[PDB]
Amino acid sequence: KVFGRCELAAAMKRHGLDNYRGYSLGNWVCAAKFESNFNTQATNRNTDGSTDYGILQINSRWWCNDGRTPGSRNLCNIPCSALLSSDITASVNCAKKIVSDGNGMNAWVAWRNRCKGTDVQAWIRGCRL
Ligand SMILES: [Cl-]
Ligand SMILES: [Cl-]
Ligand SMILES: [Cl-]
Ligand SMILES: [Cl-]
Ligand SMILES: [Cl-]
Ligand SMILES: [Cl-]
Ligand SMILES: [Cl-]
Ligand code: NA
Repeated sequence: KVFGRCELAAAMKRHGLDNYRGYSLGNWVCAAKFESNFNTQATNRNTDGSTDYGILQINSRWWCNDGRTPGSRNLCNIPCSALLSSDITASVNCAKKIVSDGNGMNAWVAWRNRCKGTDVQAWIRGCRL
């Protein structure tokens, strides 16, 4: 599914991401725009053989099982395919674990390079939330 901006903001708010670990909703929407262009079916392969999955491009090196990332972990206890669902619940639940892991939203390279320190409230402007 390709989400609309306000549609995704509403779905992330319903799932408890607004101010989760102090990150306002616009941060999460900004991260999803630049990671996946709001497409739940986004995948990208990494040089190390790991793959990033879904709207927040969660990596199989640590967070999910895809059966093709040798020596990796599965810290969210999910098949990576779960992160491509039209239902964002698995993505949001795993993202909460990642953002609690010590580096906050710096875990997401697109967030650090494209959202951090910008007017992220712009991403939820105009939305009925
Ligand atoms: Cl947009
Ligand atoms: Cl915000
Ligand atoms: Cl594996
Ligand atoms: Cl594991
Ligand atoms: Cl699995
Ligand atoms: Cl959803
Ligand atoms: Cl933090
Ligand atoms: Na894995």
